[PDB]
Amino acid sequence: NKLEDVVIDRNLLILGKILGEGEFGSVMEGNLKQEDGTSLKVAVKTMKREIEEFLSEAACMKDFSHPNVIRLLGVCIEMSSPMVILPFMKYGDLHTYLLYSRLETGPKHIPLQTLLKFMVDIALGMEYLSNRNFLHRDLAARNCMLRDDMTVCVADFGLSPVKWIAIESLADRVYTSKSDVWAFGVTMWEIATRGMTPYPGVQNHEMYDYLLHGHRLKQPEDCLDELYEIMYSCWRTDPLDRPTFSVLRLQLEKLLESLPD
Ligand SMILES: CC(C)n1cnc2/c(=N/c3cccc(Cl)c3)nc(NCCO)[nH]c21
Repeated sequence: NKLEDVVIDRNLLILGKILGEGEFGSVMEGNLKQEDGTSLKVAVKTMKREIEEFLSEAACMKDFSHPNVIRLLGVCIEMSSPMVILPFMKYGDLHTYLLYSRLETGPKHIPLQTLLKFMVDIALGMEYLSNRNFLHRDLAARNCMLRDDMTVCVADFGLSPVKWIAIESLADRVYTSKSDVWAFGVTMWEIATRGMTPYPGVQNHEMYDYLLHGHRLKQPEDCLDELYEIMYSCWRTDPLDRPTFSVLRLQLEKLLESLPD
């Protein structure tokens, strides 16, 4: 009964062209009409019956307030005869941006300093979420968006991927914010490599055993050992040994300082 204001009136909302389709749902561009009278550019995620439970998640998420975490604006429901509403991000997802940057006509070559900023942002977003005791469960560069001012924020959290999952979750189904810390390490690598799929040579079905024998992602070509140490700490076998997001965040910030201007 309480979280019912999270719901937005379907006619306040107008949908446009499709921006992508995964097996789950489809993401669309649209316009949301506001209190102002003004309209705001939004992105609309669709998915597919004990449903109340889902609504509470959106209610929770709506409470999130951090510049490095996306703000869910509300939800719509077209009656089964459910769509989440998020601010539109014109620069798109971080993964596709890294790839574009390796091409002419696309964004200039991202220098090291900017690659670190990217990671700091995500570290910060995850710091905040880890404090709220919120478990992400799908962190990857494809799920990090670029703001109009080139800030990175975290998106797609939860909503009900093998190469991003930590050993213990792969094995026992267990998942804690340390498992997210594992995903973050993989994400960092994605950025260091400017969009390589993790574990080249290793097929998905081999992943668990490849990790079980203590094998990790390899160090990228011209990567500082410091940066590599940091990402590697994210994948220590015991979750307890892995650093926390606030421990990580500060390491990246101090490293960024260490680099020339
Ligand atoms: C659902 C949330 C996270 N969201 C918010 N904005 C976007 C988004 N924006 C853009 C921006 C530039 C080009 C395109 Cl195709 C989509 N794209 C996507 N996805 C399309 C490519 O990954 N998702 C977006």
